[PDB]
Amino acid sequence: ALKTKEHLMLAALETFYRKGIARTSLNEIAQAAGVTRGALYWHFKNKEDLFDALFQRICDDIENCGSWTVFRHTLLHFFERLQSNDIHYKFHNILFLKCEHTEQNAAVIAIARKHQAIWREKITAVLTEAVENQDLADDLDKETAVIFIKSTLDGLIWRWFSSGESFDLGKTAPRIIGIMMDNLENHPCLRR
Amino acid sequence: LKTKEHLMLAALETFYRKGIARTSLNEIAQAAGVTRGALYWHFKNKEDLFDALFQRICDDIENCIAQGGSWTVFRHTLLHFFERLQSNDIHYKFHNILFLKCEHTEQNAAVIAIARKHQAIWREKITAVLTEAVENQDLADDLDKETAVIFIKSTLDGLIWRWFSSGESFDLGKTAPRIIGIMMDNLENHPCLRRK
Repeated sequence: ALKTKEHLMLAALETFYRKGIARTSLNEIAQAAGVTRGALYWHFKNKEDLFDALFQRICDDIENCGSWTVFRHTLLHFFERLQSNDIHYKFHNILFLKCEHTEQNAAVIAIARKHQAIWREKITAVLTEAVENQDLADDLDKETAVIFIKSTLDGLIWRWFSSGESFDLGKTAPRIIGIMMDNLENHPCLRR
Repeated sequence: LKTKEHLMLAALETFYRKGIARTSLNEIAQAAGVTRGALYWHFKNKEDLFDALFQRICDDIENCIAQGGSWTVFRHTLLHFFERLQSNDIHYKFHNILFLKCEHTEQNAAVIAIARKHQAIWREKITAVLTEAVENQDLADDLDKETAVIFIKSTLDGLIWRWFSSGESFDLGKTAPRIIGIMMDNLENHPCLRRK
């Protein structure tokens, strides 16, 4: 039963990746899945639900893989998987490059915003554990730190996709991550 | 030419409302209050209007950099970029369009090609700032210039993306100077940005 839901969302992933989210229709997804519109509707009422499910599959894969070191490993595995996992590659390609913030995509954008809030809470908890464990300074500005972490990671992703993958992500990401973590631990501009 | 600028801002406003892919030349002409023939005389297609907007953005930046040491000027230029991103409607709308309303589809392939040309321009300009800073001994002689440019663009693009994509939910005036100061400290001191 989970295989029928998976076939439809992967057909959605393929159509989104080719046409973008705004121009993708339910009929195209159903056609690409080789199913009827009614069969698609049985599992997913709309593009929002397909995109949201894609978000959950990405987050499930990440979570199914001390605390400050695990975070570092998680960031490194994330960028490796962007190069080796076709679903993670295409999903983030869609999110950053094929998902325009227009009124037409408002409900898809609302789903994306819900997942940004979730990443925010997960990073904030990582920082909290690192502070109590003395991996980070007691006067760390956690709010600025979260913005800093997300901006660093988003910049590398956006830059990699928008450049047409014109630089080696396997060599670049550990260096970007290493500088980021050094800044979080030591740079005074990230303190209250 | 004031007739050309009227057309470019009609394109900017329509791009900002509808996105680049869904905008048609007729809508731009209509919004500018001119005929399709009048528009085509100055701009053959959406790409060239987008290209002209890119140039106005670059002209604005260069006519302000024209106002000690080039490395300190670079700091000011970066700070001024994010300030006008928040205070100048043309710079706000254009970069909003670029990051959030310009999807990388086959339909937009020609627009994307224009953007790629201007990324190459920014890359060359950042490389020249880096070359000057090394020659002025503001940056180490063994700076990895290739990684540093990628590093600079990634830091700045990430902040812009984050600000727009979050719905401007944090204070850019207070956040960008911290980000810039850290970025420039890393370029000056961090060993990961060295060739060795």
